[PDB]
Amino acid sequence: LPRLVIWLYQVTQWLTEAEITTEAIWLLCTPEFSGNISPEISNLLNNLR
Amino acid sequence: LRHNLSIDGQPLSLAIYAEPTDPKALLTSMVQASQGGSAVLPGTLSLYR
Repeated sequence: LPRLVIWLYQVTQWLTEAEITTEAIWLLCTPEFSGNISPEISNLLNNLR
Repeated sequence: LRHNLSIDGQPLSLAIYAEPTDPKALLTSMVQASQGGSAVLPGTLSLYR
C-alpha cells in the first residue's frame, strides 16, 4: 500500500508537470486500440494500395 | 427570539456565501470524410504518336 501511494504521488506530480489530461495519457500509455479501423487508417489504405 | 435574530432583526448567524459551481470551457475537434475515384473512360485512340 505505501508503495502504491508513493508511486501514485510521483506519477501525479510528473503528470501535472507534463500538463497532460487523463484519457489522453491513458491512450498514449496503453498499447490498446480504438476497436475498429479508423478513418485515418482507411485513408492510409487508400493512399498505399 | 423565534428566528434567532437581534433586537432589530439582524441575523445572529452569518449566511453562508454558497460559492457557485462556475462555468466550464468548451472544445471542438476536426472531422474527416472519404471518397472514391471516377470511372476510367476508355481513351479513344487517336492516330498521333
